[PDB]
Amino acid sequence: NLCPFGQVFNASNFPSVYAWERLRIDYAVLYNSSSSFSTFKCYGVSPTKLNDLCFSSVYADYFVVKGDDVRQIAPAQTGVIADYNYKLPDDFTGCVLAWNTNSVDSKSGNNFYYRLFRHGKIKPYERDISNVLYNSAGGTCSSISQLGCYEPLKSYGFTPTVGVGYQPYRVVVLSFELLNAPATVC
Amino acid sequence: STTEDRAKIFLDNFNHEAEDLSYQSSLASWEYNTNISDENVQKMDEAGAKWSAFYEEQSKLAKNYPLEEIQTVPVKLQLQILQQSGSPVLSEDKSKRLNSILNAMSTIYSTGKVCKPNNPQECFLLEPGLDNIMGTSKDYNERLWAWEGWRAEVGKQLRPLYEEYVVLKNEMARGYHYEDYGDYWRRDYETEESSGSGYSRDQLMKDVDRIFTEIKPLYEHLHAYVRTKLMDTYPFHISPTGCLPAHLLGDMWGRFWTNLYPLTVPFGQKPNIDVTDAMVNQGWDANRIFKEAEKFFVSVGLPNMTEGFWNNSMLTEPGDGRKVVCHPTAWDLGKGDFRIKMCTKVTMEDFLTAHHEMGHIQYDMAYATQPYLLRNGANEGFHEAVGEVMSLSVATPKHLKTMGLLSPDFLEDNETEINFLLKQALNIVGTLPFTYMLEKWRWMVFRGEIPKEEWMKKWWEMKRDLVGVVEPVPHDETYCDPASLFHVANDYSFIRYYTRTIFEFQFHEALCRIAQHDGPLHKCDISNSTDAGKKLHQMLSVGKSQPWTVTLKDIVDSRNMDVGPLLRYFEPLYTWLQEQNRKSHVGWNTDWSPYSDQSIKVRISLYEWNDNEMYLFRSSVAYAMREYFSKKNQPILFGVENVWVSNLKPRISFNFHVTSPGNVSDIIPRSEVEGAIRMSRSRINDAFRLDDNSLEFL
Ligand SMILES: *[C@@H]1O[C@H](CO)[C@@H](O[C@@H]2O[C@H](CO)[C@@H](O)[C@H](O)[C@H]2NC(C)=O)[C@H](O)[C@H]1NC(C)=O
Ligand SMILES: *[C@@H]1O[C@H](CO)[C@@H](O[C@@H]2O[C@H](CO)[C@@H](O)[C@H](O)[C@H]2NC(C)=O)[C@H](O)[C@H]1NC(C)=O
Ligand SMILES: *[C@@H]1O[C@H](CO)[C@@H](O[C@@H]2O[C@H](CO)[C@@H](O)[C@H](O)[C@H]2NC(C)=O)[C@H](O)[C@H]1NC(C)=O
Ligand SMILES: *[C@@H]1O[C@H](CO)[C@@H](O)[C@H](O)[C@H]1NC(C)=O
Ligand SMILES: *[C@@H]1O[C@H](CO)[C@@H](O)[C@H](O)[C@H]1NC(C)=O
Repeated sequence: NLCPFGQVFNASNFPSVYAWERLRIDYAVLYNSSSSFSTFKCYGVSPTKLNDLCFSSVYADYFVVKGDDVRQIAPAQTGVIADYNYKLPDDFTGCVLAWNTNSVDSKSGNNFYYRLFRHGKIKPYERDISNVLYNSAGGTCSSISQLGCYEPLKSYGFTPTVGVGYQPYRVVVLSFELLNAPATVC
Repeated sequence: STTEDRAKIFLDNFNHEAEDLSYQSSLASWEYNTNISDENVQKMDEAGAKWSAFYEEQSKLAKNYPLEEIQTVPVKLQLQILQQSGSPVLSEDKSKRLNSILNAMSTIYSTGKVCKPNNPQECFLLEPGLDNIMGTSKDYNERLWAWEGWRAEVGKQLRPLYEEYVVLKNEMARGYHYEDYGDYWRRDYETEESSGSGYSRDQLMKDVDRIFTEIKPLYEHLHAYVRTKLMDTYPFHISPTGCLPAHLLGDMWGRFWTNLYPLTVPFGQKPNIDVTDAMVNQGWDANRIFKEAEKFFVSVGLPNMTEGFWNNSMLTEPGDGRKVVCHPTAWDLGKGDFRIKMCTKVTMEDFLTAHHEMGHIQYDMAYATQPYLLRNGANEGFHEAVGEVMSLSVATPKHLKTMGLLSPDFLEDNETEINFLLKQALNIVGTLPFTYMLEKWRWMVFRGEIPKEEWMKKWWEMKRDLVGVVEPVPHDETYCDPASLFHVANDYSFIRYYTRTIFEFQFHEALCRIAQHDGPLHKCDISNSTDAGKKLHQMLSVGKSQPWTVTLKDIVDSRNMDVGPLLRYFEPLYTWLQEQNRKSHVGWNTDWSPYSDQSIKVRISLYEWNDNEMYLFRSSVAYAMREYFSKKNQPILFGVENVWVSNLKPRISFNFHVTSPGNVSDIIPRSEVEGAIRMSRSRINDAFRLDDNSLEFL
């Protein structure tokens, strides 16, 4: 009858990569999709022969990254997005889905942000939305007109003429426990 | 926390904002350049202003991280690109004066008009009208009028501006911890690798005047052949053993000799390559030209275009009304955006220019993964050298015959090869001594080896000595002949063309050796060669993130500059010109000038000699000429400007000759001037209070 997996792929807007949200929570819509995906990398389980090991909970983390930043949403990866914005575990299972949205997310006058600077790397599934200024030595400078203090949240600066690699990509990450089963969804 | 733990964070903050601001500035500049209007010229001063302010602010903050205590090459070299400021260490009054001076020279060069000596109501600008006369006219007198009207109505306006420009630029460059403005121009070609074995600024001068001595026989034979063919036209005007006159070289300054090709054509019965008619007859357009260029670049292994190249970049004249300056150029806007702005036509030279600009794009596409400060050519020669070497393979009549433009029945004899090689040498070989001599003059002027009272004397001395070109009329220190060229009046480095030619032919030899070419170097096509594409692309990607010597070593297997590839390219032409210049004279003497045979030597035996006595002598000579022609019933108003002084030694002697007013080509005969002096010998030295023994008039 009903299987909630939509309303996350046809949403009118996605947040920035540093402000990703999840869903609590039908897999034939991945192949015959409204938008043809550019990245279909699935780790752990396979896309073909998928609905045989049933899962009791599915999380869908959705955000927007740069075109060259789609590579960094994968297990065991090093980058700005992996270290400071969005981290996946080394034993992550599930599929990573992405598609180009230069006609949608780059037309408006809105802005998309990413955390370039942070004090140390981030844990998997950790959200960091702080606007506190980053000092190279430490502490809080609270003054941009100084030395060693920079704004952490940098802007993608999306323009419809940037070309592939700097274009907006809407990334939706499906993650499963593969071992948690309180007998809820199967 | 420490240095090298915070300088990379500073460069991480810099790059991710400089990319955005540079992209906005480039977008505004493109929007102006394709849509020149009132509201689009205003937007560089709102975008480039923020970009320059951000660049100078981050350059001031970059000085807090010393170049010591950092070991990794990319961030240290990025700090080397920074720290060296975009904010000159110069006074506000002096900086405003320098900006006013540069604007004044640009305005004088752009809006300088030369009027005819008779009926002065029509006047010609340099690009409308004077370049047409310098390119197409075979008249001696019209060419001399256009050559002397320029540098006297324009160069005389540019002389004191250039003097104060030299002073202010030396003051500015000494504040950058250099010694000269020429040394500051040589901040490129400056590498350091290990143990002090890097390329120095002083090594560039040694390399270029070793290369210039290595190109002396080929250029001497080409000069002798051009001089021989410039005697069929212009009889009794060019000495068989002397230098070439400066106004008979195809343009205003003698930079390119390529407009002398109809006069000095070998085997004029054989037609040259011109695929324009077959280009029009096959229904080609701009899209077909650029798609064929992309097909050529794919065939070696270089990638496609970014698909924003085909959309954003214009490739035709705009049908809707939009004012555009139509100069072929390739745009690297940043953030993955590459564009070409050119108003191309269905023409063979437009085909080669499209290949040139797409070579620039493909060189720009390769180093996009580098940091923003290292997204440039490894030196100022590689970028244009890649651009020209990508167009050498497609101009050969084997790539043209493959595409179907050239008919298969075209005769590829050994005479068309000589025609092509001579046209190339007029384009390429004939501009190397000019470039070397002009940059040597500018370097010695900035260094101080040429005093301000010996600018024109030294300039024409080393123009005769190196280029082999003699001035048609004498120029004293009131003139400024270098400033009459665009690159000197607009403050542009000029040795990049010399290094462009050297690196272009070195790259051509390397890529043709890699692509297993068999025959001569000039008949080489690097198309359909993946091996050449790999070695090419491993050099374009490095950008500046590596010294130019070691990225030159990776492609041509030599760290140093070599001209052996260039001499091997023109080897059939060299051995043809050796046979052609067998009964002629190869070389020139710096003693002959067009005014040499009609000039009178005057020696001074002391009352003193200022510049106020030269004017008195010229006035006395002009009055003697008027008095002598008055008794011949020929009333002519000779003046001070009609008396020219050459070989001015201010202690002992000088030479002079008289020219008819309104006609700079009409030199008065030496017997007439001597008769005038003998007729008016009393009141030509009564004002000086000296007898005829002091001024002997040899
Ligand atoms: C070329 O430039 C003109 C202005 O120099 C552009 O005209 C502007 O178009 C915008 C579009 O919304 C208007 O808001 C402005 O009011 C217009 N200004 C003027 C003075 O007309 C024009 O659109 C540009 N054309 C292209 C193809 O870029
Ligand atoms: C590069 O190689 C390709 C394939 O080897 C050439 O393409 C074919 O060349 C033959 C011979 O001239 C033509 O008859 C075909 O019409 C071509 N096109 C095909 C098969 O699609 C290409 O001409 C070569 N280019 C150069 C510059 O050598
Ligand atoms: C200006 O002087 C030139 C050269 O003195 C004149 O051009 C011709 O020059 C040749 C030799 O150089 C003479 O034999 C001719 O008699 C000259 N005149 C012509 C009409 O050919 C030129 O005529 C003079 N006048 C102008 C207005 O240019
Ligand atoms: C380049 O584009 C053409 C057509 O657009 C395509 O056939 C070819 O495979 C492309 N090559 C590469 C390397 O992308
Ligand atoms: C071309 O070749 C022929 C015969 O080999 C020779 O006689 C002629 O001199 C050559 N011409 C040139 C310009 O090399």
